Amino acid sequence: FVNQYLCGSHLVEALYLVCGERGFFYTPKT
Amino acid sequence: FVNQYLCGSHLVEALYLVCGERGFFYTPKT
Amino acid sequence: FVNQYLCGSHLVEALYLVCGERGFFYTPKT
Amino acid sequence: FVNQYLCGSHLVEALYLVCGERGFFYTPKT
Amino acid sequence: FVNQYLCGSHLVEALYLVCGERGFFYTPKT
Amino acid sequence: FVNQYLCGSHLVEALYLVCGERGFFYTPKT
Amino acid sequence: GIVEQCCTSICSLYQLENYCN
Amino acid sequence: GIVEQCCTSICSLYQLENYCN
Amino acid sequence: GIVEQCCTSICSLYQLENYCN
Amino acid sequence: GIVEQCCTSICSLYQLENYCN
Amino acid sequence: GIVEQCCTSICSLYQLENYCN
Amino acid sequence: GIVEQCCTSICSLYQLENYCN
Ligand SMILES: Oc1cccc(O)c1
Ligand SMILES: Oc1cccc(O)c1
Ligand SMILES: Oc1cccc(O)c1
Ligand SMILES: Oc1cccc(O)c1
Ligand SMILES: Oc1cccc(O)c1
Ligand SMILES: Oc1cccc(O)c1
Ligand SMILES: [Cl-]
Ligand SMILES: [Cl-]
Ligand SMILES: [Zn+2]
Ligand SMILES: [Zn+2]
Repeated sequence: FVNQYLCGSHLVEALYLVCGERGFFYTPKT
Repeated sequence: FVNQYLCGSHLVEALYLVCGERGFFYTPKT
Repeated sequence: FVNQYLCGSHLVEALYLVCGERGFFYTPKT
Repeated sequence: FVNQYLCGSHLVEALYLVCGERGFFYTPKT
Repeated sequence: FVNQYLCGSHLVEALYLVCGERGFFYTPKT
Repeated sequence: FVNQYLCGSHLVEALYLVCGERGFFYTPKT
Repeated sequence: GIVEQCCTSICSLYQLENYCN
Repeated sequence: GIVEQCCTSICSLYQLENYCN
Repeated sequence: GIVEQCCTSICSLYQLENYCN
Repeated sequence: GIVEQCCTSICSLYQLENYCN
Repeated sequence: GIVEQCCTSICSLYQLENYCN
Repeated sequence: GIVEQCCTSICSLYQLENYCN
């Protein structure tokens, strides 16, 4: 859905900064 | 190296758009 | 409307990766 | 030699805000 | 709460572009 | 190249995340 | 236009490619 | 607040210039 | 999941760290 | 071209306005 | 990995798709 | 200043917090 799609864009950028070298997994829905 | 730190930030935005519903895994080492 | 304007920001960034070397014209409400 | 590619994604964002409802034209070759 | 949050995220990017040289103070409440 | 200017736009997005409700100051010239 | 088609519903990369030059 | 002022109606670049140093 | 927890309310950086590996 | 114009050096808002419709 | 492959040369979206789960 | 401390070397979130109000 658009609002959540746009929100998820900002989430991954935040994950990138928080997680650093550890990396992260992004699974919006499993 | 800041140059590849910034490149990584752009790569995660691109993964988000290409992977879509499948999500992705982000691990800097390899 | 701010919601539509923020959505627009993200569209031009997606146009930028998809379109590549062909580029694009961006026209808002036509 | 990904420097100009990364610069171009920030240009499109700057174009978006400067042009507003005029919209813009973006062509990266010529 | 989240869409004021997302809006502020874009506000800082516009301030970065318009203010240039000058810099800016960002205060969400006040 | 515009390397410092591009770095700065990433810095501002990270300051936005990190500082939250207290906001921040961005003075590019010093 | 692009706004109407895509701020209303999620557009895939294939649909956005239609707006390329 | 910039948030109160620009989060429901679009603030142009030159209104925003007011919040610069 | 992440979207339901953090697109509905703001997650702090500490909440976000829960998804790092 | 724009990248050659503005990726070598920083374009100002006036130079950027050259590309608006 | 992805950084050494895509930060030295531009990866196409074709190329980024190999990293999607 | 901030560009000097963080544009060649990566600054941690820890470090960036010195620039919060
Ligand atoms: O439908 C949309 C809206 C914004 C960005 C995008 O990639 C798709
Ligand atoms: O009114 C607004 C809201 C968010 C970003 C922006 O450039 C303007
Ligand atoms: O809850 C959220 C959503 C998007 C970005 C963020 O930092 C937090
Ligand atoms: O010369 C530039 C390059 C990228 C963004 C911008 O505002 C100016
Ligand atoms: O090769 C790259 C590097 C960064 C972003 C991107 O879309 C492609
Ligand atoms: O050292 C840096 C430079 C730019 C963004 C950031 O989060 C850290
Ligand atoms: Cl948004
Ligand atoms: Cl960059
Ligand atoms: Zn956004
Ligand atoms: Zn960048």
